[PDB]
Amino acid sequence: RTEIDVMNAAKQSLTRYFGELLRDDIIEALGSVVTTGDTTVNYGSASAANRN
Amino acid sequence: MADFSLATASQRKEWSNKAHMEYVRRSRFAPYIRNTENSIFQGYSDLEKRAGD
Repeated sequence: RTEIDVMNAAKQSLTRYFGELLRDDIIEALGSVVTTGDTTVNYGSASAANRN
Repeated sequence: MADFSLATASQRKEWSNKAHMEYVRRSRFAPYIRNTENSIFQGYSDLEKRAGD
């Protein structure tokens, strides 16, 4: 029904998603919570006792 | 009989390789489907080219 190449538009937008996926992990790593000795829990999935 | 009497369950069979089909009766509209302008059922190959819906 179209003439535009959906294949090449889906391969370019797929290399460009794994670049946004990398700095979304560095922002999540900087806001981590270090409980006790290499135990880094993310801020959303941390309890009130892990933050204290 | 009391010659060499072979068993009822020991008699050979044979299965053929040539199979039959069912008749189809191809089409009664077949001499009337053309691509010209003076045909009853007219065909268009314009979407067989580049693109369309």
